[PDB]
Amino acid sequence: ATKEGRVQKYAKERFEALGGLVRKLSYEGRSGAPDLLVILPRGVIWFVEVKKDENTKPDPHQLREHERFRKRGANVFVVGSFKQVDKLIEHYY
Amino acid sequence: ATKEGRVQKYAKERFEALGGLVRKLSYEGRSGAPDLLVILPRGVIWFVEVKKDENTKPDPHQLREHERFRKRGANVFVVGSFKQVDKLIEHYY
Repeated sequence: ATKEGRVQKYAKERFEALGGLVRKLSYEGRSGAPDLLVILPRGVIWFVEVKKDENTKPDPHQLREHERFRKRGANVFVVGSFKQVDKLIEHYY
Repeated sequence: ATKEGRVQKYAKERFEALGGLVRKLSYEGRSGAPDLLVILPRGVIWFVEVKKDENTKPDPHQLREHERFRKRGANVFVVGSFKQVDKLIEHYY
């Protein structure tokens, strides 16, 4: 697809293999929502932003939105390659 | 505003008074997302659907989506009056 699209599809497949529900998120009347909402068993909720490669940072409005979430304790992760998806699961799940 | 709009605004204000971040949610290319994502301190995540009155049930696609979330342990609540917002906070927070 697109590079970003391929990483997103892999992530979706890995999370669904763990029993997770994956949704593509957007906000009504606001930008900056994380690309994926991931609902994993036992009430684990992850918000995952997907980028095209490991050197691509999220844009400024995205970064401020991730920090608003994390200040309150929410799980927000950024991945930009298949390896990063694999490390996220290994280390955080 | 609309009845549903007034309850939604009250809910937003009550959650923001607890330190919460409130967002109006939508999905890309899918319907049925809960009306509100609420991120409360200490990583508490609530999805809240708001209706115009206490007798209005969510539509069928919404109900199936709430159950997909709750099967995995997520917090999904439906409120349709100011009193229900108040009871939700009293009982669940």
